Amino acid sequence: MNRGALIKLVESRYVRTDLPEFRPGDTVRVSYKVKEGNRTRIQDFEGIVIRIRRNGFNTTFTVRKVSYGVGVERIFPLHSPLIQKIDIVQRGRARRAKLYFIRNLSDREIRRKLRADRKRIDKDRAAERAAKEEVQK
Amino acid sequence: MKGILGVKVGMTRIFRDDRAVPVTVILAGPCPVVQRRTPEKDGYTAVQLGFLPQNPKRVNRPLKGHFAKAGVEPVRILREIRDFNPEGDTVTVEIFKPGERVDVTGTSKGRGFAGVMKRWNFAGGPDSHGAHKIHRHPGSIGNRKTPGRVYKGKKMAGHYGAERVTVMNLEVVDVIPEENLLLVKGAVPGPNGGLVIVRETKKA
Amino acid sequence: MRHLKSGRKLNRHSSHRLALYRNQAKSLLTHGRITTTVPKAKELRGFVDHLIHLAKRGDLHARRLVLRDLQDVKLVRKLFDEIAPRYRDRQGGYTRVLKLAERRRGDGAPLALVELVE
Amino acid sequence: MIQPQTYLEVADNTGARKIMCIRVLKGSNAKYATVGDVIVASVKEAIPRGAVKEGDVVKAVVVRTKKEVKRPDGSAIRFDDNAAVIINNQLEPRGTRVFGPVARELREKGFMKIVSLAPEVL
Amino acid sequence: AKHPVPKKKTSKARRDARRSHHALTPPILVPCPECKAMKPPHTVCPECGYYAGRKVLEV
Amino acid sequence: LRIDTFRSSGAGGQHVNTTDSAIRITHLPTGIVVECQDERSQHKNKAKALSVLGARIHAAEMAKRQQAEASTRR
RNA sequence: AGUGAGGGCGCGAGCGAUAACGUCCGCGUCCGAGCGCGGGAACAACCGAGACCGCCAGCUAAGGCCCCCAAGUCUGGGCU
RNA sequence: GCAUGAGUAACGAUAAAGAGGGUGAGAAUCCCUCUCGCCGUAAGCCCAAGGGUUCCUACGCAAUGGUCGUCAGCGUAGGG
RNA sequence: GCACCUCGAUGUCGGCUCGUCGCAUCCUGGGGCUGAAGAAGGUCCCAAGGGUUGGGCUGUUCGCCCAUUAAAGCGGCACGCGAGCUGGGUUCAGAACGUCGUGAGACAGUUCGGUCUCUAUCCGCCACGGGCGCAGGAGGCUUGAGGGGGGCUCUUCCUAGUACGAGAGGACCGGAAGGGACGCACCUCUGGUUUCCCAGCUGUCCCUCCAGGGGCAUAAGCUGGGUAGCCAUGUGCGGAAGGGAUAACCGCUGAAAGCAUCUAAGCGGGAAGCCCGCCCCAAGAUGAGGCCUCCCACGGCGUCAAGCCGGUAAGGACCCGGGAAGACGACCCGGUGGAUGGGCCGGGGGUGUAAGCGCCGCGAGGCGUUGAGCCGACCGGUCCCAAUCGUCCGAGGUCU
Ligand SMILES: [Mg+2]
Ligand SMILES: [Mg+2]
Ligand SMILES: [Mg+2]
Ligand SMILES: [Mg+2]
Ligand SMILES: [Mg+2]
Ligand SMILES: [Mg+2]
Ligand SMILES: [Mg+2]
Ligand SMILES: [Mg+2]
Ligand SMILES: [Mg+2]
Ligand SMILES: [Mg+2]
Ligand SMILES: [Mg+2]
Ligand SMILES: [Mg+2]
Ligand SMILES: [Mg+2]
Ligand SMILES: [Mg+2]
Ligand SMILES: [Mg+2]
Ligand SMILES: [Mg+2]
Ligand SMILES: [Mg+2]
Ligand SMILES: [Mg+2]
Ligand SMILES: [Mg+2]
Ligand SMILES: [Mg+2]
Ligand SMILES: [Mg+2]
Ligand SMILES: [Mg+2]
Ligand SMILES: [Mg+2]
Ligand SMILES: [Mg+2]
Ligand SMILES: [Mg+2]
Ligand SMILES: [Mg+2]
Ligand SMILES: [Mg+2]
Ligand SMILES: [Mg+2]
Ligand SMILES: [Mg+2]
Ligand SMILES: [Mg+2]
Ligand SMILES: [Mg+2]
Ligand SMILES: [Mg+2]
Ligand SMILES: [Mg+2]
Ligand SMILES: [Mg+2]
Ligand SMILES: [Mg+2]
Ligand SMILES: [Mg+2]
Ligand SMILES: [Mg+2]
Ligand SMILES: [Mg+2]
Ligand SMILES: [Mg+2]
Ligand SMILES: [Mg+2]
Ligand SMILES: [Mg+2]
Ligand SMILES: [Mg+2]
Ligand SMILES: [Mg+2]
Ligand SMILES: [Mg+2]
Ligand SMILES: [Mg+2]
Ligand SMILES: [Mg+2]
Ligand SMILES: [Mg+2]
Ligand SMILES: [Mg+2]
Ligand SMILES: [Mg+2]
Ligand SMILES: [Mg+2]
Ligand SMILES: [Mg+2]
Ligand SMILES: [Mg+2]
Ligand SMILES: [Mg+2]
Ligand SMILES: [Mg+2]
Ligand SMILES: [Mg+2]
Ligand SMILES: [Mg+2]
Ligand SMILES: [Mg+2]
Ligand SMILES: [Mg+2]
Ligand SMILES: [Mg+2]
Ligand SMILES: [Mg+2]
Ligand SMILES: [Mg+2]
Ligand SMILES: [Mg+2]
Ligand SMILES: [Mg+2]
Ligand SMILES: [Mg+2]
Ligand SMILES: [Mg+2]
Ligand SMILES: [Mg+2]
Ligand SMILES: [Mg+2]
Ligand SMILES: [Mg+2]
Ligand SMILES: [Mg+2]
Ligand SMILES: [Mg+2]
Ligand SMILES: [Mg+2]
Ligand SMILES: [Mg+2]
Ligand SMILES: [Mg+2]
Ligand SMILES: [Mg+2]
Ligand SMILES: [Mg+2]
Ligand SMILES: [Mg+2]
Ligand SMILES: [Mg+2]
Ligand SMILES: [Mg+2]
Ligand SMILES: [Mg+2]
Ligand SMILES: [Mg+2]
Ligand SMILES: [Mg+2]
Ligand SMILES: [Mg+2]
Ligand SMILES: [Mg+2]
Ligand SMILES: [Mg+2]
Ligand SMILES: [Mg+2]
Ligand SMILES: [Mg+2]
Ligand SMILES: [Mg+2]
Ligand SMILES: [Mg+2]
Ligand SMILES: [Mg+2]
Ligand SMILES: [Mg+2]
Ligand SMILES: [Mg+2]
Ligand SMILES: [Mg+2]
Ligand SMILES: [Mg+2]
Ligand SMILES: [Mg+2]
Ligand SMILES: [Mg+2]
Ligand SMILES: [Mg+2]
Ligand SMILES: [Mg+2]
Ligand SMILES: [Mg+2]
Ligand SMILES: [Mg+2]
Ligand SMILES: [Mg+2]
Ligand SMILES: [Mg+2]
Ligand SMILES: [Mg+2]
Ligand SMILES: [Mg+2]
Ligand SMILES: [Mg+2]
Ligand SMILES: [Mg+2]
Ligand SMILES: [Mg+2]
Ligand SMILES: [Mg+2]
Ligand SMILES: [Mg+2]
Ligand SMILES: [Mg+2]
Ligand SMILES: [Mg+2]
Ligand SMILES: [Mg+2]
Ligand SMILES: [Mg+2]
Ligand SMILES: [Mg+2]
Ligand SMILES: [Mg+2]
Ligand SMILES: [Mg+2]
Ligand SMILES: [Mg+2]
Ligand SMILES: [Mg+2]
Ligand SMILES: [Mg+2]
Ligand SMILES: [Mg+2]
Ligand SMILES: [Mg+2]
Ligand SMILES: [Mg+2]
Ligand SMILES: [Mg+2]
Ligand SMILES: [Mg+2]
Ligand SMILES: [Mg+2]
Ligand SMILES: [Mg+2]
Ligand SMILES: [Mg+2]
Ligand SMILES: [Mg+2]
Ligand SMILES: [Mg+2]
Ligand SMILES: [Mg+2]
Ligand SMILES: [Mg+2]
Ligand SMILES: [Mg+2]
Ligand SMILES: [Mg+2]
Ligand SMILES: [Mg+2]
Ligand SMILES: [Mg+2]
Ligand SMILES: [Mg+2]
Ligand SMILES: [Mg+2]
Ligand SMILES: [Mg+2]
Ligand SMILES: [Mg+2]
Ligand SMILES: [Mg+2]
Ligand SMILES: [Mg+2]
Ligand SMILES: [Mg+2]
Ligand SMILES: [Mg+2]
Ligand SMILES: [Mg+2]
Ligand SMILES: [Mg+2]
Ligand SMILES: [Mg+2]
Ligand SMILES: [Mg+2]
Ligand SMILES: [Mg+2]
Ligand SMILES: [Mg+2]
Ligand SMILES: [Mg+2]
Ligand SMILES: [Mg+2]
Ligand SMILES: [Mg+2]
Ligand SMILES: [Mg+2]
Ligand SMILES: [Mg+2]
Ligand SMILES: [Mg+2]
Ligand SMILES: [Mg+2]
Ligand SMILES: [Mg+2]
Ligand SMILES: [Mg+2]
Ligand SMILES: [Mg+2]
Ligand SMILES: [Mg+2]
Ligand SMILES: [Mg+2]
Ligand SMILES: [Mg+2]
Ligand SMILES: [Mg+2]
Ligand SMILES: [Mg+2]
Ligand SMILES: [Mg+2]
Ligand SMILES: [Mg+2]
Ligand SMILES: [Mg+2]
Ligand SMILES: [Mg+2]
Ligand SMILES: [Mg+2]
Ligand SMILES: [Mg+2]
Ligand SMILES: [Mg+2]
Ligand SMILES: [Mg+2]
Ligand SMILES: [Mg+2]
Ligand SMILES: [Mg+2]
Ligand SMILES: [Mg+2]
Ligand SMILES: [Mg+2]
Ligand SMILES: [Mg+2]
Ligand SMILES: [Mg+2]
Ligand SMILES: [Mg+2]
Ligand SMILES: [Mg+2]
Ligand SMILES: [Mg+2]
Ligand SMILES: [Mg+2]
Ligand SMILES: [Mg+2]
Ligand SMILES: [Mg+2]
Ligand SMILES: [Mg+2]
Ligand SMILES: [Mg+2]
Ligand SMILES: [Mg+2]
Ligand SMILES: [Mg+2]
Ligand SMILES: [Mg+2]
Ligand SMILES: [Mg+2]
Ligand SMILES: [Mg+2]
Ligand SMILES: [Mg+2]
Ligand SMILES: [Mg+2]
Ligand SMILES: [Mg+2]
Ligand SMILES: [Mg+2]
Ligand SMILES: [Mg+2]
Ligand SMILES: [Mg+2]
Ligand SMILES: [Mg+2]
Ligand SMILES: [Mg+2]
Ligand SMILES: [Mg+2]
Ligand SMILES: [Mg+2]
Ligand SMILES: [Mg+2]
Ligand SMILES: [Mg+2]
Ligand SMILES: [Mg+2]
Ligand SMILES: [Mg+2]
Ligand SMILES: [Mg+2]
Ligand SMILES: [Mg+2]
Ligand SMILES: [Mg+2]
Ligand SMILES: [Mg+2]
Ligand SMILES: [Mg+2]
Ligand SMILES: [Mg+2]
Ligand SMILES: [Mg+2]
Ligand SMILES: [Mg+2]
Ligand SMILES: [Mg+2]
Ligand SMILES: [Mg+2]
Ligand SMILES: [Mg+2]
Ligand SMILES: [Mg+2]
Ligand SMILES: [Mg+2]
Ligand SMILES: [Mg+2]
Ligand SMILES: [Mg+2]
Ligand SMILES: [Mg+2]
Ligand SMILES: [Mg+2]
Ligand SMILES: [Mg+2]
Ligand SMILES: [Mg+2]
Ligand SMILES: [Mg+2]
Ligand SMILES: [Mg+2]
Ligand SMILES: [Mg+2]
Ligand SMILES: [Mg+2]
Ligand SMILES: [Mg+2]
Ligand SMILES: [Mg+2]
Ligand SMILES: [Mg+2]
Ligand SMILES: [Zn+2]
Repeated sequence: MNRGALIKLVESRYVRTDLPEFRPGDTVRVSYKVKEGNRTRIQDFEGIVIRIRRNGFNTTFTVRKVSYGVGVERIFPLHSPLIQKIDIVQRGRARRAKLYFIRNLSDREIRRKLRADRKRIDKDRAAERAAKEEVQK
Repeated sequence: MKGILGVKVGMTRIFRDDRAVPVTVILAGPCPVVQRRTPEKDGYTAVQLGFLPQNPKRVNRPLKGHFAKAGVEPVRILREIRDFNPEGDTVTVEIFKPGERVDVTGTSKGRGFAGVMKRWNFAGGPDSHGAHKIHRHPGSIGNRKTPGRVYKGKKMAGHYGAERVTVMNLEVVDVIPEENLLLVKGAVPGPNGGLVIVRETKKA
Repeated sequence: MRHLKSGRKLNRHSSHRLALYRNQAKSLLTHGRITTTVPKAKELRGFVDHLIHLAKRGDLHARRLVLRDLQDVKLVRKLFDEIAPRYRDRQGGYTRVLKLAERRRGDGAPLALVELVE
Repeated sequence: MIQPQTYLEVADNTGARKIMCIRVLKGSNAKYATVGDVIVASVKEAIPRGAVKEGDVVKAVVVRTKKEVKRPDGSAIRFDDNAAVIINNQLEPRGTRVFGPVARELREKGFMKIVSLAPEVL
Repeated sequence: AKHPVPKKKTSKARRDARRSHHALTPPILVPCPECKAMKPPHTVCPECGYYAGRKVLEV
Repeated sequence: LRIDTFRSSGAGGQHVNTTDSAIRITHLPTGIVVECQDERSQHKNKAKALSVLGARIHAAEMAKRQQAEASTRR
């Protein structure tokens, strides 16, 4: 009687694999299934990942971005079936796990504090250039 | 009437038709019948159910004999589902379909000795503006020389929770027979690891 | 309530309660065996265990960690050079607590001994 | 999560700028109002020669809130402010432009014009 | 607070009644396997210093 | 006529607090209202409040009848 | 010597509102001092009756006689 | 004089303790050691009032000490 | 009004808190009449189940006003509630205005200020144990007598722009959807806390000079975060359905009284109310109940006592390891034939790249090793440590 495994077992059927790895500070574009009255189209949503709170399948993440003046935060179930894909627009190196403090910074400061994560960018250009010789001949 | 014994294992949420749904999970199966209650013998109708297998090297002699007349290896819990008379020998979680509706009974979590604010949601006094030491206190509890006593059942501080609680009309989200699992939309009283009873609902 | 909370309070505030564990860990590692009230003995049981286990790792990092609580270079050496060897083939449980048959006169406190194993 | 006394940015061009909520119009005694709910409010400050003047008591509908709104798909959404659009008694927008995003709930709650006049629906 | 106070002296009957529960319990005790001296169970014997067969402390 | 009874405001000690000695008579057809918490006796005040209310509805109609006559002449 | 706060009830008057467990007089009565006994569920002053003491004897009063609760589920005759 | 409240309120600053060793009929409370904490324009040091042997030594615990006590501003003697 | 209890003390307004009862009903429910076309309204009858908002002004009760609402009911309970709180008012001593008095002083006139008492004995009330009983002793599982809880309501749409109406408007009946408040439970999500789970920072003192650390700055020095737990702002679910008997009220059949009459015999219908139904307590229900299973026969005396001694039986208690159980008791799990707590290990999760070294820069630092190092509780594993060894109690069944 593993209470835990029993739970993780139930979830397993609903788990995703396809979404790419990311960390706070990274800029990210979530293509999301929405409802326009009748139909269902994809809307993109793109900003800094200010937060990830892990809890296995129940893990989630918050994206912040400004639109037409007003700042907006959106909170996504990481294994939501409404996520069509997730794009890594840009990678940045944050010095902490929760980035709410940028709620109060000028887009100039936000820029100065969140430098581009060269290491993980390099690895990203390294990989994918890596996996390409078999997606060929 | 139909129902099963079980153990609350935990909560998560699943997805269904692109809506999230909170569920608590219950390990129900299986449950061997141990005794039936006839009207000829007992004056009412119900079935005793066994649940969770017991270390025989801990079962005593009166208990062992009741278990013999049944003809089933010992078990840790005996509980009756009233007015349920299972055609079969062992009650399985199979008795529920996704979509059905169930009443669940479990023991609520135990608050111990609880204030009148936690037990009964009294407002208590003001956190400022003059209050001499009555910030969480119950206020007045009566009138004056008439009646000159306190009502029976007056809401007062005392033990809270750790008690029988039944929550009605929970939807069966899903059942997983190969694990004896049960998914119910909503919340079920008591801690995980706790005993629960899942009856067919009484609401029409 | 208190449900599923782990760890004794021992009628001390945080800063004191911690010094208490250290000062008992110092004494225990120093003399090998001490006598204390039973509840202190049960908390200390796990606290000394973890430091000893760190010594079983022997590395500088481990030594610098254990220094934080034991603070004594001399004593720490004894732990690494003499106590940790004794336990290289034993997983946890480097300590044991036995209850005594005598209470304190002045306050009736039940006593117990805590000691390292062989 | 708006309630009486709460200030809100007006997200239209009626000429108001700040209104303070004085009543929420769900129910006999509803505690708070959220996105898609209608509030009665007083105009607390406004630009000259706009339609609405200060001290006007008006109806409005909440289009953005600092308190995050939950969604059936398990998502949630939150803004940096509390905004509303002034509307007439038929619940139609008294302005002609709305500013900033509005929450997709408006669609469902009914307010169709507001959603069109919006720059972005989130 | 307005200083609550006993309205009547407690009767000897009622006083002693309250103390119906005040009675002490004899210490529970067991014989040591070694020295057969009485002692409290689960404690190391104070008479011979043995517990669980081993000599734990020296008496 | 609607008459309201209630506790007076200010001096009186024990008695002023436990005694609805204040009067408010509201003359319904005109909405004209008087109040009187002058004396300790409730009907001493109802008497006064009935006296003033009288003079005030009379004086109010006299003035109406005045600027009718006074303006029909104009 | 004590008394010089009386009170209730019936009746006759004044005051009062042909109110008051109201107030003030007059005639009487009882409580006061008979908060001793029976009745009126309980109840100073209403009904019965003025307790020297004893009785495991008797008759009556008021009030009662179906059970609590002593004595008629009595006898005629009506009504509801 | 002795009860009741009652083995109840309280044990007088929330600066804080722990272990080892010793002494002793007896040790959470006395001594020694190590560790920890607190004050440091004091919670350290020196005058003046006032107090009048409380000072040092040895022996001692009935009472005094809000518990304990082998300890003490306590008791006895000696000295100063 | 009277002056009957209380002056060897019955604390006096409003507020707050907690209510509970009345029904002369404010709303919701059922009705009759209507100057009831419909929609609405008026008036009366039944009905106390539940409900009966938030603000501005004033000490205010009252009252006016704003914004809503199904409604914003009225009364009793020492105008309920100060050994429950407040103390704005009132009702001491200070001081002032107006005012009266030669004056001292005075004012149902006003103004500023003005000590509200740690310990509950009995009854009552909320919780929790101990004893005994329940004629053999047990381990389980139950029956529900009798109680308690709960009981609100709106809007939209379909029926249907239909019946009705000149039009404007606009239904009954039946069906659907979304709300407000309140209740119970829960922690998956959202959102808090999370006194040492991780990191950064200032000053100072210390270890060991550098590095690295430790104390103190709170009873966390500060800050940025934060698992489990406890939580609401978060999630689920609830009120019902239905059965029965009725209220006002509407009827059938029907005399007395050839006719008529809901009634005198007899029958039908009919409320958010009543009894059920739902949830919870529950056999001290001394009327102490029921079912399944287990233990056995007395070992000895005692006339009058269905008694006693005292080993055992089924079992139980003690002690110990613990526990989303808990003030203590109680309750639940486990005690080596064992995973119960501790350590160790793994998983989850938090923090966010340890120390050490190498490289770059005069340097503060930076880059790499590196998602590193550390790592409470959650989900599991592991006999390394600790639940050693033991002790006590408990039938042998009264009579027709
Ligand atoms: Mg669609
Ligand atoms: Mg987070
Ligand atoms: Mg941005
Ligand atoms: Mg710029
Ligand atoms: Mg990096
Ligand atoms: Mg990529
Ligand atoms: Mg069935
Ligand atoms: Mg089976
Ligand atoms: Mg079976
Ligand atoms: Mg078989
Ligand atoms: Mg079988
Ligand atoms: Mg069969
Ligand atoms: Mg079956
Ligand atoms: Mg608890
Ligand atoms: Mg309440
Ligand atoms: Mg109170
Ligand atoms: Mg009474
Ligand atoms: Mg009550
Ligand atoms: Mg209480
Ligand atoms: Mg409880
Ligand atoms: Mg409760
Ligand atoms: Mg329940
Ligand atoms: Mg199966
Ligand atoms: Mg649940
Ligand atoms: Mg049905
Ligand atoms: Mg508690
Ligand atoms: Mg607490
Ligand atoms: Mg303490
Ligand atoms: Mg303390
Ligand atoms: Mg303490
Ligand atoms: Mg030693
Ligand atoms: Mg460490
Ligand atoms: Mg060293
Ligand atoms: Mg070894
Ligand atoms: Mg409204
Ligand atoms: Mg609420
Ligand atoms: Mg949701
Ligand atoms: Mg309007
Ligand atoms: Mg939406
Ligand atoms: Mg548009
Ligand atoms: Mg006695
Ligand atoms: Mg006891
Ligand atoms: Mg032995
Ligand atoms: Mg002994
Ligand atoms: Mg009035
Ligand atoms: Mg006043
Ligand atoms: Mg009065
Ligand atoms: Mg009066
Ligand atoms: Mg009066
Ligand atoms: Mg006057
Ligand atoms: Mg004389
Ligand atoms: Mg004379
Ligand atoms: Mg005289
Ligand atoms: Mg007199
Ligand atoms: Mg006389
Ligand atoms: Mg007379
Ligand atoms: Mg009379
Ligand atoms: Mg008379
Ligand atoms: Mg007359
Ligand atoms: Mg008359
Ligand atoms: Mg008369
Ligand atoms: Mg009369
Ligand atoms: Mg009259
Ligand atoms: Mg009279
Ligand atoms: Mg008279
Ligand atoms: Mg006379
Ligand atoms: Mg008499
Ligand atoms: Mg006489
Ligand atoms: Mg008398
Ligand atoms: Mg008499
Ligand atoms: Mg009599
Ligand atoms: Mg009478
Ligand atoms: Mg009398
Ligand atoms: Mg009389
Ligand atoms: Mg009498
Ligand atoms: Mg008399
Ligand atoms: Mg008589
Ligand atoms: Mg007569
Ligand atoms: Mg005679
Ligand atoms: Mg006779
Ligand atoms: Mg006579
Ligand atoms: Mg007679
Ligand atoms: Mg009779
Ligand atoms: Mg009699
Ligand atoms: Mg008789
Ligand atoms: Mg005494
Ligand atoms: Mg005493
Ligand atoms: Mg004691
Ligand atoms: Mg004590
Ligand atoms: Mg106490
Ligand atoms: Mg005291
Ligand atoms: Mg004291
Ligand atoms: Mg105490
Ligand atoms: Mg020693
Ligand atoms: Mg000392
Ligand atoms: Mg130090
Ligand atoms: Mg020091
Ligand atoms: Mg200094
Ligand atoms: Mg100074
Ligand atoms: Mg100082
Ligand atoms: Mg000095
Ligand atoms: Mg001197
Ligand atoms: Mg002196
Ligand atoms: Mg002396
Ligand atoms: Mg001495
Ligand atoms: Mg001597
Ligand atoms: Mg002494
Ligand atoms: Mg002594
Ligand atoms: Mg003292
Ligand atoms: Mg001396
Ligand atoms: Mg001598
Ligand atoms: Mg000298
Ligand atoms: Mg008189
Ligand atoms: Mg009299
Ligand atoms: Mg007062
Ligand atoms: Mg209020
Ligand atoms: Mg009230
Ligand atoms: Mg009504
Ligand atoms: Mg009505
Ligand atoms: Mg009507
Ligand atoms: Mg009409
Ligand atoms: Mg009328
Ligand atoms: Mg009602
Ligand atoms: Mg009621
Ligand atoms: Mg009501
Ligand atoms: Mg209000
Ligand atoms: Mg107000
Ligand atoms: Mg005010
Ligand atoms: Mg007023
Ligand atoms: Mg008001
Ligand atoms: Mg209205
Ligand atoms: Mg209002
Ligand atoms: Mg009331
Ligand atoms: Mg009143
Ligand atoms: Mg009142
Ligand atoms: Mg009154
Ligand atoms: Mg009242
Ligand atoms: Mg009050
Ligand atoms: Mg008070
Ligand atoms: Mg008050
Ligand atoms: Mg007061
Ligand atoms: Mg004032
Ligand atoms: Mg005053
Ligand atoms: Mg006063
Ligand atoms: Mg003054
Ligand atoms: Mg004054
Ligand atoms: Mg004069
Ligand atoms: Mg003058
Ligand atoms: Mg006045
Ligand atoms: Mg005046
Ligand atoms: Mg002042
Ligand atoms: Mg004041
Ligand atoms: Mg004062
Ligand atoms: Mg004071
Ligand atoms: Mg009493
Ligand atoms: Mg309790
Ligand atoms: Mg308790
Ligand atoms: Mg209980
Ligand atoms: Mg009991
Ligand atoms: Mg006991
Ligand atoms: Mg018996
Ligand atoms: Mg049971
Ligand atoms: Mg029942
Ligand atoms: Mg019942
Ligand atoms: Mg009921
Ligand atoms: Mg009820
Ligand atoms: Mg009720
Ligand atoms: Mg509504
Ligand atoms: Mg319609
Ligand atoms: Mg439909
Ligand atoms: Mg239509
Ligand atoms: Mg039309
Ligand atoms: Mg139309
Ligand atoms: Mg037409
Ligand atoms: Mg349908
Ligand atoms: Mg309908
Ligand atoms: Mg519907
Ligand atoms: Mg939330
Ligand atoms: Mg959270
Ligand atoms: Mg520093
Ligand atoms: Mg530092
Ligand atoms: Mg350094
Ligand atoms: Mg140190
Ligand atoms: Mg320090
Ligand atoms: Mg710190
Ligand atoms: Mg952070
Ligand atoms: Mg935080
Ligand atoms: Mg922190
Ligand atoms: Mg936080
Ligand atoms: Mg947490
Ligand atoms: Mg809300
Ligand atoms: Mg809820
Ligand atoms: Mg609901
Ligand atoms: Mg009837
Ligand atoms: Mg006929
Ligand atoms: Mg006929
Ligand atoms: Mg007929
Ligand atoms: Mg009928
Ligand atoms: Mg009939
Ligand atoms: Mg019938
Ligand atoms: Mg019928
Ligand atoms: Mg009928
Ligand atoms: Mg019916
Ligand atoms: Mg009904
Ligand atoms: Mg009723
Ligand atoms: Mg109950
Ligand atoms: Mg039961
Ligand atoms: Mg039950
Ligand atoms: Mg039972
Ligand atoms: Mg019992
Ligand atoms: Mg039974
Ligand atoms: Mg025996
Ligand atoms: Mg325990
Ligand atoms: Mg235990
Ligand atoms: Mg406990
Ligand atoms: Mg373990
Ligand atoms: Mg194993
Ligand atoms: Mg771990
Ligand atoms: Mg891992
Ligand atoms: Mg991580
Ligand atoms: Mg570090
Ligand atoms: Mg490094
Ligand atoms: Mg990590
Ligand atoms: Mg990690
Ligand atoms: Mg820890
Ligand atoms: Mg072991
Ligand atoms: Mg062991
Ligand atoms: Mg054992
Ligand atoms: Mg024996
Ligand atoms: Mg016999
Ligand atoms: Zn021994």
